[PDB]
Amino acid sequence: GDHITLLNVYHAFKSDEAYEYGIHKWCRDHYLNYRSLSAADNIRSQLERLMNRYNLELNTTDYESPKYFDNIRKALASGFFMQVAKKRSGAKGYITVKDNQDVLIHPSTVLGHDAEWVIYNEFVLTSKNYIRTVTSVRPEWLIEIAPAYYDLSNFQKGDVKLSLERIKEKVDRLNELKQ
Amino acid sequence: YEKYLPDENSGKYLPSSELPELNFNYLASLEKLQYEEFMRQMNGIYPKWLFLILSLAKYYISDSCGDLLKKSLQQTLRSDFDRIYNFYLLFEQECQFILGKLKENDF
RNA sequence: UUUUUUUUU
Repeated sequence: GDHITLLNVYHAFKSDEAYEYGIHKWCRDHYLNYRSLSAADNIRSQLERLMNRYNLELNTTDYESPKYFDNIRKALASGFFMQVAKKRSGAKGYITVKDNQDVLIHPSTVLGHDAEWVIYNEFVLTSKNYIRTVTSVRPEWLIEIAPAYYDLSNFQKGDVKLSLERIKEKVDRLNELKQ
Repeated sequence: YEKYLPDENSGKYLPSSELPELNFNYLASLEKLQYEEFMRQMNGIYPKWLFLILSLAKYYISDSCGDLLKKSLQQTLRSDFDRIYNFYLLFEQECQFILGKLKENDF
């Protein structure tokens, strides 16, 4: 998770400790942009005011609970299910679920290990076709959240994505079969 | 079968048996039983995933690429038994795709 | 190895 990392960054910036150090000094000690962080605080305040205005509950769970990161990831998939990449089975590089394009992971991404299923935030073209800001996800969650987009009927014939997506489907159906 | 104890015409009989009752093809494939392993692999590709797994494991035990094929079968068919066969592939060759074979189990 | 723009005291 890159998103989780961002959450850690903001949570550390808004921490009492960072205020006891020198906030701006603390930002200039941890290689962070103060302008971006304060702008983020502002935007967050605005969005919070709007959520309170249109009556959306501010809810959270304990870090002790193992379903914390999972909840966050799921909520991420709720809005970014159309932007999902799958690593080539037994090869190099990734490929997008949407429009089926060959892609790679941006060098600034935290994930050092090969997670075969990822949700991304930005699509960027430079030296190569790069995917920026990602977070590992389970295909099960994707099927659960957006069944409308992840019905097998929607996607082109037997390609790397569909081949193991259908395996995940076989899995799901076996799970249902055993109950 | 009454016509003869066994040569090509019997293969034609097995061919008609395969072209159209899966047992009718599997029996002829049994009497026919590396090219046979390839045709049997095509039969597994047609898919009784368990029986096909038996045909494949027999094809390997008769190979690391074949172990990759059985790992693909684990990726398709079906988990602890897959971990056991993966243990067999691991003992057979402790070398770097084995972690991917473990990945099918994915506690 | 590769962030153009903007996103309410």
